[PDB]
Amino acid sequence: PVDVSVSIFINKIYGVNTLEQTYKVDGYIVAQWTGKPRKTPGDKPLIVENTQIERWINNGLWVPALEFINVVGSPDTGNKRLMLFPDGRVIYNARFLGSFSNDMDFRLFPFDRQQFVLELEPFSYNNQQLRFSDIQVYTENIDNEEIDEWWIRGKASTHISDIRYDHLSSVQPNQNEFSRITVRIDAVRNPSYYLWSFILPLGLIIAASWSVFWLESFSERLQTSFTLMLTVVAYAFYTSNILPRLPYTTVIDQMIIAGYGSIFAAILLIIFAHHRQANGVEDDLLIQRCRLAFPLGFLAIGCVLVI
Amino acid sequence: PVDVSVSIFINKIYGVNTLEQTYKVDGYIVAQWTGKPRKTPGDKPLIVENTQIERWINNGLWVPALEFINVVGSPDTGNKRLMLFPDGRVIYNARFLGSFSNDMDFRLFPFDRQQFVLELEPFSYNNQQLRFSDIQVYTENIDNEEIDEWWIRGKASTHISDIRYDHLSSVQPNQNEFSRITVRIDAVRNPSYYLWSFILPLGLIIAASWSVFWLESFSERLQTSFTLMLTVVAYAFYTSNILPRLPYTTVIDQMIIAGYGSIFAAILLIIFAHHRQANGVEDDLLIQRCRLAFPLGFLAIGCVLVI
Amino acid sequence: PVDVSVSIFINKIYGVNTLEQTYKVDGYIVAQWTGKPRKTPGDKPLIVENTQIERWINNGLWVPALEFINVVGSPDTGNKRLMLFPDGRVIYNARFLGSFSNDMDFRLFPFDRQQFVLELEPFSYNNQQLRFSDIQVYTENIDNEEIDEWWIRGKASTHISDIRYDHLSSVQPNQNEFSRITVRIDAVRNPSYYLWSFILPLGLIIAASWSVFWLESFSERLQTSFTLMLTVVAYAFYTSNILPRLPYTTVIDQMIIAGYGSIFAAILLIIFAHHRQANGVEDDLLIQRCRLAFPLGFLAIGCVLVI
Amino acid sequence: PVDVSVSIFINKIYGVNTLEQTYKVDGYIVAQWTGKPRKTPGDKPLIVENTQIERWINNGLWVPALEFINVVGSPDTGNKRLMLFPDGRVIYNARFLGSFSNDMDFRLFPFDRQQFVLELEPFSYNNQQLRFSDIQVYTENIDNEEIDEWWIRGKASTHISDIRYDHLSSVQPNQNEFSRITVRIDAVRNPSYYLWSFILPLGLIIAASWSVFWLESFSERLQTSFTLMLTVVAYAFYTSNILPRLPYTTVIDQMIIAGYGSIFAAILLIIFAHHRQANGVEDDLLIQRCRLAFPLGFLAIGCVLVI
Amino acid sequence: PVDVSVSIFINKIYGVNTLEQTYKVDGYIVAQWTGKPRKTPGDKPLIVENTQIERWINNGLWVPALEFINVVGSPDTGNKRLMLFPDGRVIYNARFLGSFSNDMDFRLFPFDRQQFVLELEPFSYNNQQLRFSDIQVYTENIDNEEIDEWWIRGKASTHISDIRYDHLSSVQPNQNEFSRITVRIDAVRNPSYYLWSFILPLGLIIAASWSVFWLESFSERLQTSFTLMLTVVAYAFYTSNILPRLPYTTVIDQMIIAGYGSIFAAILLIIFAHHRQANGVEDDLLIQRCRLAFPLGFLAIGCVLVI
Ligand SMILES: CCCCCCCC/C=C/CCCCCCCC(=O)O[C@H](COC(=O)CCCCCCCCCCCCCCC)COP(=O)(O)OC[C@@H](O)CO
Ligand SMILES: CCCCCCCC/C=C/CCCCCCCC(=O)O[C@H](COC(=O)CCCCCCCCCCCCCCC)COP(=O)(O)OC[C@@H](O)CO
Ligand SMILES: CCCCCCCC/C=C/CCCCCCCC(=O)O[C@H](COC(=O)CCCCCCCCCCCCCCC)COP(=O)(O)OC[C@@H](O)CO
Ligand SMILES: CCCCCCCC/C=C/CCCCCCCC(=O)O[C@H](COC(=O)CCCCCCCCCCCCCCC)COP(=O)(O)OC[C@@H](O)CO
Ligand SMILES: CCCCCCCC/C=C/CCCCCCCC(=O)O[C@H](COC(=O)CCCCCCCCCCCCCCC)COP(=O)(O)OC[C@@H](O)CO
Repeated sequence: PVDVSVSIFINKIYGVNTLEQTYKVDGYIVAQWTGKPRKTPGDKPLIVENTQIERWINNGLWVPALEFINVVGSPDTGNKRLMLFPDGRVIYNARFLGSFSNDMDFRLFPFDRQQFVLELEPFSYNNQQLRFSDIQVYTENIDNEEIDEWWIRGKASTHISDIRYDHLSSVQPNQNEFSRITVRIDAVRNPSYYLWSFILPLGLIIAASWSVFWLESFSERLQTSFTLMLTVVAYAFYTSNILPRLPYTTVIDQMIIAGYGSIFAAILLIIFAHHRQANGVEDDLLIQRCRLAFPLGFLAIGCVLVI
Repeated sequence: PVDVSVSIFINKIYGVNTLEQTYKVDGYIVAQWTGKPRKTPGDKPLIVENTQIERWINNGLWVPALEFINVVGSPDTGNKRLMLFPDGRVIYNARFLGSFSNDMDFRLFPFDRQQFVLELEPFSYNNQQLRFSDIQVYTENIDNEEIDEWWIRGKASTHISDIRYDHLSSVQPNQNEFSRITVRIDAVRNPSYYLWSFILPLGLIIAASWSVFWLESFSERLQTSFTLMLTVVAYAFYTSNILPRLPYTTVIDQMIIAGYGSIFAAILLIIFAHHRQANGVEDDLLIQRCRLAFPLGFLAIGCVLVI
Repeated sequence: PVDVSVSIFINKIYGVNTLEQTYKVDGYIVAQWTGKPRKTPGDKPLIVENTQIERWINNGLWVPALEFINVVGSPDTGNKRLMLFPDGRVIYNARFLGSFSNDMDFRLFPFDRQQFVLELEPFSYNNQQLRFSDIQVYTENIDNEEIDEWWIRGKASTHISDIRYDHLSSVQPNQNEFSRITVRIDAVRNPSYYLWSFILPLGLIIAASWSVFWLESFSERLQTSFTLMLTVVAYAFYTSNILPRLPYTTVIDQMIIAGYGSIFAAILLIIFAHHRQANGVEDDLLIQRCRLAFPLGFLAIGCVLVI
Repeated sequence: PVDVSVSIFINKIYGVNTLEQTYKVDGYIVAQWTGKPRKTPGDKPLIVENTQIERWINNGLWVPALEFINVVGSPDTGNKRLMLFPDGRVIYNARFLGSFSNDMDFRLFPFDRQQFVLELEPFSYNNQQLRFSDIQVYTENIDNEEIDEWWIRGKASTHISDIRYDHLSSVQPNQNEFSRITVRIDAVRNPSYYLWSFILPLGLIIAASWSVFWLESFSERLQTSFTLMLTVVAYAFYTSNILPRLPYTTVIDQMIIAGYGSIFAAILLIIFAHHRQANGVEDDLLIQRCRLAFPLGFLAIGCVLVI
Repeated sequence: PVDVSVSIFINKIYGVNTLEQTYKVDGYIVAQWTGKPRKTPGDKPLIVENTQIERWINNGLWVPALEFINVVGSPDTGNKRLMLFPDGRVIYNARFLGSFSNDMDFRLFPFDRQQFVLELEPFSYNNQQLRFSDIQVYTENIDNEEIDEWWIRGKASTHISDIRYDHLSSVQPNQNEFSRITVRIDAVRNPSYYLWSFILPLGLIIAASWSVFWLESFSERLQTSFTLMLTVVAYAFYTSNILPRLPYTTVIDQMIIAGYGSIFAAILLIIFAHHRQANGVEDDLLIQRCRLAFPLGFLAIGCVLVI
């Protein structure tokens, strides 16, 4: 098996689209192997640019096709270059733009922590014909940066493994195992914009919802409660386009559902207070003094939603 | 007829867009047949990569064109590979990305159950010239997964049939029947996000709409009813972009229309109560005690909308 | 002139985008003519697949280029095939996806009735060099179906005509007339979703707007009228993205403008009733008994907006 | 210099996107020049279709490349054709689809008046090597039509000029002047949809805002004013997506800002009336009789915003 | 090293998309170097158009590939041209459309000031094989213009530097340094549309929020405060799509958060005034005379948010 030595240079990560869990990676890939010696013009390496490589592949040069496994579409290959040396070794350099995809887990949404994965694999040659020796990843352009809201933490992890395929088992009986390269980059979401735009106003709205019990008139309490319900419905719409649509419940989601529960609890409490009159002559003191109990225990419910 | 043996490997299903009823499938297809024996370099199979196959087709190699019938556009074919054996058999491997389309029936919308269909067919050769022997489908990467809200249930069904075409009947009189492969995957929608985001708030709003009859003042009842109508109109907008636009009525749709009916029924009931005065001195007791009847029977109406 | 015999097979119509009045047609086109006899391998017809046809056109085969006149962009030609017979006749089969455009008249918008038109024409050869003999259209896959909200009614009309061009009159003096094929399919919009989503709620809102005159307090009437105006403004936004923007007035549009007129008429009537006091001691009876006149005549206005 | 005689045929103008000030033009271009005489098959002109022209350019035929200067992207060239005559003259016909751009001035927005410009220029040859003799424009398909809201008024103006370039001055010292063709089409916006959808409701809302002074209770006046402010905010959102975002102020914009000013003026006037009590015993007569002054002078302000 | 002399002509800058911080640049690039002398037809320079250059590169002409480093995608290269002179020098002219990206800092958002950067670099040749002599930038078409809201101030800065690469250090040990060209254009945002559309209405809403203390009834103050909170929530939605989502706080953002704080402060102040009764018989004078203190100090807070 011929030993290819990959080197990936990440130029920028951008376009992190949490709705579909894709992200666009731009960069360069440099593969390098050693073949039979050849005669080049002079004693110097020869550079073959894009759309000329095909004239060399037709004449019989061995250039393998490396593909990105987790790409959504096909990578927008820009320029490509092939450097041939007189001593025998070949270097294939190419520029890629891709929309890669990874399994993101938005369980802790504003305080999220994901990782961006590049998976690279030969398309045709198993590990008895092509083996990856090593990979370096030069992620120096995005070492400690803030792309839009993602801090790129630490270095980039690399790994070389062997993936066994089964749809090729009938056509390649006992040799259907392919060498694979994985590159992982840890990114932490910046929670500031959500903190001052989606959590502080919801906290103020929920506290104001608690503040309806200071009224001494029942009808005004009902109309006020419905106005607050309308405002919470406005935030129900206003948070819909932020993140995709998942079985479980995020942090902003808990605040929205807690706001709905607070509005409904206040409405039912004032209805029950209006119905609390046994003979219609008794007034209410203890159930309208929930201005200390209804907030505080609610905060404990918030603790249950946090931990 | 030459016997082709297809094998499809589904890599991921994603981008399930219910508005247009398309879905994107990414994967590999491996066709395989047997031709005349040939002399290859050594005693080993020969691999011909992408953009080299054309040099072999020009010289006279028989490679059929398989097409996907239910595709919206053209499949984004990435790499492709052709393995030729000395014993005679040929293997064509290719990678596809496609936006396929199927007839979806959103009658039970949050609790939906659809299936994703791949239909594959030769473009030029009828079943007297090309016949599909079998198909295996290796859907192991998405066996029991949750792509975004779709559980992929069970294995993948496969079928081989013969489709007879009529626009080719004048050009191919008695042989216009094409062999076809169908692949079906059963998927069940995950109803959780709609359950806690589109059904619980509508239930609370409808119950609060029932709660307007506890007021003892007519004008406040009217103004409260109009505020509730405004909130239900907000959810009328808020549910518009979820699913496409169909003649029949889904589950969230029934809740919205039931909310409109509840608001209008309450308005007409309080107007009729205000008009119920025969001489202007009589008050109302029985028609304002609908706080047990107006909810409960409405729930029975909900049963009619469920079953 | 050589006699081409076209046959079009419509596979599906979808993506009917009323904002730009385009629609996507997917299908196959089969042209067929007769040339000089030739020697094929054996006594059997010869099939030339895509990207091989060019080797036959370079050697001198006559294949005309048929274009779609009313296409927005260029048709996404998928596979194409060329069948050559020993007796002499040639058959060109191709698969197209196109975004076609037609002049749509949304005067009766929910109860609309449009037709989808395909116009096909040789690009280079006038009717002294290429003449269309006939066209069959095999629209059997969409014969009586419901694509999203369009019932496809009846069969597909076909027509063959001659279109005379003037920009080619200086370069082709007396022969600048091109044979053309037109295919028309009649489609009727399904009005159900608009009926239960855009007309019933507007009717309820307008009737509730009529219901403000039962109040006996002037200030509450004004505040109620402004709340109803806010709701009608919400539907003014909610109907904006449904259909494009036209000089005339559709059916939902009339309901929106009628709602605005009802709100303003009620406001002016209650202002005039408050000003109706000649000396400030007289009350109002007849002008507040418009609860029978203000609805009913409004319905007559609706008749004027219908017929 | 060789004399090219261009002839442009506009097929349709559509997709007029005022946000980016682009518009899509579809049509045909027919260039024509005279070269050396040649021998064609027979005594008849020879037609060379698309993807065959390259075989003639490789052998040495002179075909110039005409480009569109003001295009956003690259023109979607469909079919192209080359007619060669035995007497010597060559005719190049091509079909284009382009997204052209022009400097639009939306100062009078619903009653707008723009013009659509096509600029055509040789890419390589200056006017000492290629000169445009004349241009005809056959805009007969869109002569007096209504595309969506644009009336195409009159004929199409044409012009031939010489544009001098400076980045080519170092590489072409005294000959860097290129012949250019300009085509201008005058279009007038159809103001009807904005008239009945964005000006009549704003007029009704502003007049209703004037109508708050008829109330005799201060708190109800304040709450009514805030409800009207909420409605005007709804139209502030509802008008945002219509036209792009410009330093100056359009007609609908003036109505929105005037509505804000009316709400704030009414609020400040009722606050000042409540504070107008010198000793707390005096009531207000003259400042609450602004029901004739506050509308009328406002209309004069509208005149200032019109002229 | 061969000395290339680049000259860039910016035709238009448009599509400045602040959400992703890209901008589209359209223009021409003219590279020029000197090679060995050659024999051309006549004594005149020879022009080689697009799709003909490849026939010259195959025969052995040295044309380097210049790439744009900061491009999002691949530049839409339109026409390209190659002028070869008998004295020996070669001129490569090309037309580009690109979506370039730069690091934008929206700290002072309506009064912003960014710069647009073009970075150009050879793809294959280091500065021992290709060196940039100089660059001129002819930005005369956008010298002092207003594209949509960006004034292009002054001339265009140019710079030539050497960038050292590390992923090429293992394949090119001591020569991995590439010559680079940078072009910077200073642009200032036009703040007018935000001034009259996003700051004046927020100022009026905040001042009206201050105006709630003139009421003498507690329940009406609460309901009024909640209505104002609903309006501020409407502007919270209405400002979301203007600029991307950043850790820090812009100018409109400060106004929105200040509005929320004003609503909550007024609610807490009126609750504390209602609770201020020591025995329930005392009224409030000083804490309701904050109509001079609550605005004025708030303005000082605004100063803290400005400076
Ligand atoms: C003082 C009185 C208080 C008034 C009460 C006010 C009302 C307040 C809200 C109450 C309901 C609480 C619902 C909150 C939902 C909490 C959210 C939640 O449960 O999380 C997910 C389920 O979500 C969901 O099904 C959403 C469930 C919501 C559906 C509501 C059903 C509850 C019954 C309600 C009937 C009416 C009330 C009856 C009272 C008499 C589980 O994700 P899981 O980790 O498994 O990963 C998924 C896996 O697929 C990952 O691959
Ligand atoms: C106490 C008093 C109560 C107050 C009443 C409050 C008001 C409450 C709403 C009432 C109307 C109910 C409408 C609900 C509509 C239910 C939805 C429905 O019917 O389903 C679809 C029809 O939808 C539709 O046409 C929608 C129909 C709605 C149009 C409204 C017409 C009803 C008349 C209304 C005139 C005014 C009232 C008059 C009262 C005096 C049938 O799909 P189908 O399976 O065939 O597959 C289609 C096929 O093409 C698949 O290929
Ligand atoms: C009890 C008192 C009642 C209160 C009144 C309440 C208010 C209620 C609304 C009233 C205005 C009615 C406007 C309704 C507009 C009806 C819609 C309409 O007229 O249709 C189109 C014109 O639209 C339009 O210009 C829209 C016109 C609306 C502009 C408003 C101008 C009317 C004057 C208003 C000044 C203020 C009132 C003054 C009262 C003192 C004609 O398309 P047409 O077939 O030609 O094909 C086009 C061709 O280009 C196809 O190629
Ligand atoms: C009875 C009391 C009445 C209450 C008052 C109610 C409030 C009512 C509104 C008032 C403000 C009026 C603003 C209306 C703005 C009018 C719109 C306008 O002026 O047009 C553009 C400027 O826009 C703009 O800067 C918008 C300017 C608006 C910014 C507001 C500043 C005014 C000060 C406000 C401070 C608070 C008030 C203080 C009162 C004590 C000029 O384009 P120009 O042709 O140059 O081409 C551009 C070139 O770049 C083309 O290439
Ligand atoms: C009379 C009584 C008055 C009532 C009070 C009314 C309420 C009014 C609002 C108050 C909170 C103020 C928050 C305003 C936030 C100001 C905005 C701000 O601080 O700027 C950014 C932080 O944003 C942010 O974290 C947003 C922070 C907001 C989160 C809120 C936490 C504050 C605690 C609140 C708990 C409840 C109150 C408790 C009172 C008892 C810093 O960017 P920085 O330059 O570093 O570059 C980033 C780097 O990554 C660039 O690469």
